Amino acid sequence: MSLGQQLAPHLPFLRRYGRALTGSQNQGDKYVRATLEAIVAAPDQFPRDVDPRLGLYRMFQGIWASANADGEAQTSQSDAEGTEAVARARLARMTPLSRQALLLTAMEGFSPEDAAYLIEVDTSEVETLVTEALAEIEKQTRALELVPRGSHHHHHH
Amino acid sequence: MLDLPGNKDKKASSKKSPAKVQSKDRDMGAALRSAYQKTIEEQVPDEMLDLLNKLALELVPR
Repeated sequence: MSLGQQLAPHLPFLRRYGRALTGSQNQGDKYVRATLEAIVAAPDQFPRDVDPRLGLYRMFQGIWASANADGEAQTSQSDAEGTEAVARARLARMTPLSRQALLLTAMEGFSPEDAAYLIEVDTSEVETLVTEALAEIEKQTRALELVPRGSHHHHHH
Repeated sequence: MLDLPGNKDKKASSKKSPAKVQSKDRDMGAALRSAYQKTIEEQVPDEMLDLLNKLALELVPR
């Protein structure tokens, strides 16, 4: 009965990761409310028959992708020290989209086919995005140190 | 001169199988999930569904 019975049980899911996709509570609150107002005139653009959560994420990222495409937004950030800054202070070098593929295949168990529809790529591209994501994880998990060295010489100096 | 069938094949089984999601991304998936599960162990707004109280839940007396 009505959209509310398919909106309310997934309403906070837009902040469940929006809190780390813009790094501001003022941006996260206005994105979810702007996502709904963008459907008050086009409720046919917000289906849920595919999955009860795949439609929620498509409309929320639509407002976010329109914001950084006009300067109304910038790169993400944090305001904590152990629940969102942990996902920044250890991954400050992962590309702006492999981090979305990570929360889409290590936190939701969804297939790579609908995960590819959630970032508008092919199924095989999501497989590559998660392969590079887990490679940067196993390599350091906190980037505590670095060593680009590995060779030397003694006949030119 | 004619011919006839005598064999067949398939490419499906109308069935499904289990999986695993803790041996492909290790405990790192549960680390991120737990940090944001806390984000769901709390209340939710309702002003967004109040935007529907003007197109899918209106009412008038008499």
